[PDB]
Amino acid sequence: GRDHRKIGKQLDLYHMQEEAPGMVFWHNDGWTIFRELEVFVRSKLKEYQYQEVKGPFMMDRVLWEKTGHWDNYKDAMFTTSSENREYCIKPMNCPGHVQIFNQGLKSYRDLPLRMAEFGSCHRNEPSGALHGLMRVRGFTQDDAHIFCTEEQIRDEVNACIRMVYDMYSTFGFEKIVVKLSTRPDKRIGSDEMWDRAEADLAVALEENNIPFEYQLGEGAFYGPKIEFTLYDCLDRAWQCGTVQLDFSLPSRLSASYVGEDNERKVPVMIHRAILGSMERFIGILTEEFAGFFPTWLAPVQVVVMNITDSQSEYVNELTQKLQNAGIRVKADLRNEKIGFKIREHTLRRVPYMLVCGDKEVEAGKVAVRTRRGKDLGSLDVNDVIEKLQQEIRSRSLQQLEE
Amino acid sequence: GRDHRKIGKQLDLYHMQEEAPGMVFWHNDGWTIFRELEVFVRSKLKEYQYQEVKGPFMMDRVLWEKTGHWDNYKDAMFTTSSENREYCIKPMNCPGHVQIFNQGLKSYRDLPLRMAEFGSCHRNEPSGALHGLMRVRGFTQDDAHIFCTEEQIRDEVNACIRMVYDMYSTFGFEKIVVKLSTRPDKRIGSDEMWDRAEADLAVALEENNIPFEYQLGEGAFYGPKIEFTLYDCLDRAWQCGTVQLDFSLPSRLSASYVGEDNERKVPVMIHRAILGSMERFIGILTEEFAGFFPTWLAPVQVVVMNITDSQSEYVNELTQKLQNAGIRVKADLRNEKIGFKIREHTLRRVPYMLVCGDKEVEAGKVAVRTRRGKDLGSLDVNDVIEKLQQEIRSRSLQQL
Ligand SMILES: C[C@@H](O)[C@H](N)C(=O)NC/C=C/Cn1cnc2cc(Cl)c(Cl)cc2c1=O
Ligand SMILES: C[C@@H](O)[C@H](N)C(=O)NC/C=C/Cn1cnc2cc(Cl)c(Cl)cc2c1=O
Ligand SMILES: [Zn+2]
Ligand SMILES: [Zn+2]
Repeated sequence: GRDHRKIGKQLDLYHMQEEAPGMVFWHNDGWTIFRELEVFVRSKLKEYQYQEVKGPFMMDRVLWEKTGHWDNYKDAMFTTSSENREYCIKPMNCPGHVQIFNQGLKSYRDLPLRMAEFGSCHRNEPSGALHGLMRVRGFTQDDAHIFCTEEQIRDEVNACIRMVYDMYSTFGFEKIVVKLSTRPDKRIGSDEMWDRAEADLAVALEENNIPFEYQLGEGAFYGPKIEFTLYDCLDRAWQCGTVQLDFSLPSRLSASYVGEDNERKVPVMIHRAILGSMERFIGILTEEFAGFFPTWLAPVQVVVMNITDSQSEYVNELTQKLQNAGIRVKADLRNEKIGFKIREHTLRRVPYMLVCGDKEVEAGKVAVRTRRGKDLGSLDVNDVIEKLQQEIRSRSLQQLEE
Repeated sequence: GRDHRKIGKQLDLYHMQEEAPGMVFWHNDGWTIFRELEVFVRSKLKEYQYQEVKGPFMMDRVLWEKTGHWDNYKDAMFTTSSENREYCIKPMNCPGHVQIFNQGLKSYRDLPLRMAEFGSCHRNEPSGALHGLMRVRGFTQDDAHIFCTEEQIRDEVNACIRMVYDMYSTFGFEKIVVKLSTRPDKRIGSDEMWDRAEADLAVALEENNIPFEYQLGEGAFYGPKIEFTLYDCLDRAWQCGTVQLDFSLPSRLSASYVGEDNERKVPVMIHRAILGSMERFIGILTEEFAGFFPTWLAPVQVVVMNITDSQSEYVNELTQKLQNAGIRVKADLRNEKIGFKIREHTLRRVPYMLVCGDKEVEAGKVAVRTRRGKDLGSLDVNDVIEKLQQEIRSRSLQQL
């Protein structure tokens, strides 16, 4: 099946209740998936030279009123009060990043400054419109903001595009639809600015040999955007990625830097998220893989199991070796038949089941079965461990052969 | 001068702002410290056999009223509304952990069930009382809840005590004061429940030769507790650790399991946090070390630097090797005097400074100096990486 709500219950990943609508309770195994996704995103953040920060959950309404989103989005925002002051719970991470940017004098030498965050966002969405991990009130955005010059825009958008396709390919998503939203009727800035900004987005797509289409007049008042729609194995469309140019917010929040000519200048801001919601993405992945998460993401990667009582100590040593090797491993030493053990952990979607009979113990080997029902044979212990490690390190979609 | 505020500005760790009172903006380098501390706690969670979960930011006021905290703490709650329903932003993670516990049938064979979370908590406390990272509104608790039988309590308190002392030791905190809070006047349970509960805490401490003082009548209505206070290098007291028994919240939130005699039993809950608050602990550590974070915690562990342009490629190759070994490393190829470079990174409190002259390139070596002003001379490059790797992975307090 491919129902994330069904699979999430079956594999004990998460649940949701009426007491907290649209907000996920991550169980151990789901939180393990979440944390590995974070680790993966972080490796891309380091690769693409992003800083990672953390901003507070709430900020004064007075500050949010200055952003120029208040009039359009006030209904979708949670608020809470303290000592005659009203605070918004953050629906976005951008203003918080500007605050960090505003600490200390910034120079042209500091640009481009790429500031990322796994940002916990809350949006007061209608309860009737909520649906599992897909449509949620509380979520974690794989967010970042690039502060750069006008001249630097193309190269930074280019880097964002690459990062998008790079990340989607890891999960097996090759069919990507790209849409470029152009100038709306109500907008800020000159027409010549919009020409350059739109052109920067289009040229950046062309340089990566990406065909796209327009979304005419669908851009925000503060700049144009690119949206990336991935397609799952059922050919269903999921809009996840976004790259949004912004010639408004930095000026609104008093962001500036010292240029090369020694003059004060306002930086351009690029908003981008690739996965979108980490929660929604996990939901998509769950259905894409039908719960058969690639080994690097699997809550339990390996179960080591004995055929009879005879191999219990061998199982313990091999389990410890896998533990030392960094693998998420469990020993199944229960007084149960080998078929019963295999069926259970197959249903739990454990990538590998390492079976130990007499002939395995005697040879210093292990019999490797996959959750797809494949028998890869009896293999040397050290050799299996190094192959498992390589499958995990490279985040491979495929299991071992034989 | 060991002010965490000052050191936080100097090393670009964090700042705070009037628009968000008592809530931290973690900058790159400060967030790196935080994440390493998180990784350290996770290693202990694994060692001590804890699950890790994440609960939602807010829940219904109806649920929070059932916990029995509402009359005592309603003024300290942050509340927000949606569709004519009031939601509390969470001050604690316990009720959310019960919600997870209540999914699926539990038995005695599942106990003890230890459920940990890095829980983002908010408490609406007087803004005037706030100061730095020590007194905040928004914080991250190294929280956990142990669901167990009455017979399992004593063993689980033992493991909690061991976890406390183990973790404090890692940071060099050996002077620990312990206080056991006994039954208050306003309490639930028979006197006999409290005799057993207080004895469970007392004996656990007695068997570990930990001396403690009683705190008469300062216990919760739902059970007694142990609090752990550490002392920094200036001999200031920091109450950080807590172990709190609870014979109330599980019943109140409809928690149960199938016992060994085939009947519904309400589990005992143990609350425990060790560091207390991640933000405050980082505050304490920053002051304890005066910015000289042990290498495993340091935002930037190594800076590799040249004398002239001649050695640039060797520095970059050496930098790449250090990065592959899992070390937070930065290259410094600037046209500046060696005394200038070494000073800047000594001021930034970078543990190690790797200097590469012509002698070092030709010989396949590197000249190592510490921020403490110790010249270790020209050493073999592989030998250095291994010793740095060991220092980081063992989380040593001392340098070479
Ligand atoms: C990529 C990221 O940096 C960017 N801010 C982002 O979230 N883009 C995706 C969609 C952005 C569109 N959107 C959606 N809902 C919102 C709700 C509130 Cl209450 C506010 Cl104040 C703003 C928005 C908003 O702008
Ligand atoms: C160890 C951990 O699980 C435990 N909850 C904990 O935080 N212990 C420290 C003491 C915690 C005591 N305390 C403090 N402030 C609170 C504010 C609110 Cl709004 C509410 Cl509803 C409850 C409390 C509360 O009970
Ligand atoms: Zn943004
Ligand atoms: Zn608690």
